[PDB]
Amino acid sequence: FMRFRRAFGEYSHVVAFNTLLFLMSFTVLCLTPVYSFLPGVYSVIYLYLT
Amino acid sequence: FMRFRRAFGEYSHVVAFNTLLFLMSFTVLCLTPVYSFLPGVYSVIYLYLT
Repeated sequence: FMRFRRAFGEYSHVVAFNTLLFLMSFTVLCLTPVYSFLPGVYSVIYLYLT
Repeated sequence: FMRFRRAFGEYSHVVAFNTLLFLMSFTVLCLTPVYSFLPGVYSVIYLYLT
């Protein structure tokens, strides 16, 4: 993490959060066609969390 | 963008807008031969925006 903060300057805070959100959404999308509940409730959870 | 901000010192802000306006004017000049409306209205909009 110390090595990571050396690059990307001030924008590392934005980059890390964007990557984390993309990775969180990717797992849900990959797990979508087994539990059909996820596309509905996950959108509400994301809206509340944002 | 971080790499660009590493160089050019304080004048990166001046360089960026100067390049963007030049690109916009180049696009407008390229669209001139078919759309004859552009030279007047675009100049007026540019004067308003400046």
